Amino acid sequence: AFKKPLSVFKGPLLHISPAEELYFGSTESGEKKTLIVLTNVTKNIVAFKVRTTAPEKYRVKPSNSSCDPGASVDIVVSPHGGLTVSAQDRFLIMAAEMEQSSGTGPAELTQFWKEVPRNKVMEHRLRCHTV
Repeated sequence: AFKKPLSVFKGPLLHISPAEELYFGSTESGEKKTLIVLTNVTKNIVAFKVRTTAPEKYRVKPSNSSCDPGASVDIVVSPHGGLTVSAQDRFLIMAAEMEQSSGTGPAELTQFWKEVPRNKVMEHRLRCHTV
């Protein structure tokens, strides 16, 4: 509920917190987690996907979804039990703006990503800080 304050990267479609570096903290059960917050600063829905250099290592929720105009979405990232964060581990936020009144169900998002020209796709990288 209460979270550490985060820096901000201002992209054209999204503001992203933190701006560049992900720090992990412990939960009540001792598990390590970090938070990414995306804020859609456009007038239309923005579709987004989260990718990583270590796809077997992290739970990422949500990772393929959409953000409403003016709204924020929390993305929770945590290494699987027994795995430890490396400074080599990076995340990629990919995002693109949809049309007015676009649907955002899974099939609709899949079709959108097939159509969107690469030049319209915003990308921003984040890097893990060791624990």
